[PDB]
Amino acid sequence: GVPICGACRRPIEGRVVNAMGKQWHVEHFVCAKCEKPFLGHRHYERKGLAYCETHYNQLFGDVCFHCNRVIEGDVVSALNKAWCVNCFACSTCNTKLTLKNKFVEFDMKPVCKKCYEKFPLELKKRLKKL
Amino acid sequence: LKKLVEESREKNQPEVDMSDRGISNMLDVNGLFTLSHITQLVLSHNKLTMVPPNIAELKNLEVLNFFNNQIEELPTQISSLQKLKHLNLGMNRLNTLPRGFGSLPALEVLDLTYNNLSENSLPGNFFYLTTLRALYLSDNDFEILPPDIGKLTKLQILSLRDNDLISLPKEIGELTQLKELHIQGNRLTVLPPELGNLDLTGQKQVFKAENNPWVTPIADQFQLGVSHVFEYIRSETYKYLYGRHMQ
Ligand SMILES: [Zn+2]
Ligand SMILES: [Zn+2]
Ligand SMILES: [Zn+2]
Ligand SMILES: [Zn+2]
Repeated sequence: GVPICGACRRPIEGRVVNAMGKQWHVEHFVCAKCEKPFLGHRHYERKGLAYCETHYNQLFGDVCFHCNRVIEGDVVSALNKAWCVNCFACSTCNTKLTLKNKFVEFDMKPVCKKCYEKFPLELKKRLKKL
Repeated sequence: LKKLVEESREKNQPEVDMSDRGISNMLDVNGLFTLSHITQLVLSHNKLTMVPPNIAELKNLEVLNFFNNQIEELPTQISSLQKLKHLNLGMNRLNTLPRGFGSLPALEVLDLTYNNLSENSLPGNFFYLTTLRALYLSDNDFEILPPDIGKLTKLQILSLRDNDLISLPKEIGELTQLKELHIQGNRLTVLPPELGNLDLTGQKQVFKAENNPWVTPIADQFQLGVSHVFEYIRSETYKYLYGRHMQ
């Protein structure tokens, strides 16, 4: 027989939305955050739920460790964290960095080579053994 | 130094970098405290022993970095910075923080690594800093972490590496946002079961706990992996043994 909607469990006689392994009425297939129907617009999926682009990025987009905002544009990934390209910088002198720089990991923060050299010897000796 | 101040006011540069310039006194930096427009000030790797109350005049500061000086105390005015989000006091000589330090309304990252702080160093209102998402207390002298640590509900990162902790407060279990817990190099023997309310087994998460005199079953579970550790401290067996270990 004809498809049945996944949200209201009723037969779909007219136009059918095919998404996430289910069939939907156009009005009943909506974003999980805001209750707004996609109406043809691209949807984004996450854990069996559909979201609009703006709310998808807000809930699941990478957040910058420095400016604490959802990153727009390219992401710098390092040390289990993420930075905006223009935010990535040394944690001890704030000089901007790229992944092409030789920085060290210090309590899971990036520290530039020049800064690390200035650390106390007793600390550097302990960090090597760790 | 008189050219990094003049050019910052002429071209309206919000970021001032005076790292490693042999500065022994901020009041000696000509015109520094007239730059009310700046949002970032870096004074790391200098020779500062103090911070003057004039710091309050830089009212738009969002980033303030004093890493690796010899600062021994801070003025109360440090907490009047309404826009301050990042404060690096790492590698100094602090054994106290000033009255009302916890009044900073927007502070997100606080770095106190490598000083001489203990629980007694913290002002009564320290844990009013509820906007904090990262707190670094590595290389200090904490024996006890106050239970009010639980008031810091947005905390994602907590480092207590290389302190003198004999115990972890169960209130750490209330930190539902926590992603990183660094507790290497203390004097911990057991973990509170309430820590199991947290899950730090994720790929993006960190749980570092080496170099503690853990009781044998906990040390054994570490050798198997973080998943095993958290499974264990959630178990009825651990709860039974923990209750008897305390009494
Ligand atoms: Zn329907
Ligand atoms: Zn939406
Ligand atoms: Zn950013
Ligand atoms: Zn650096």
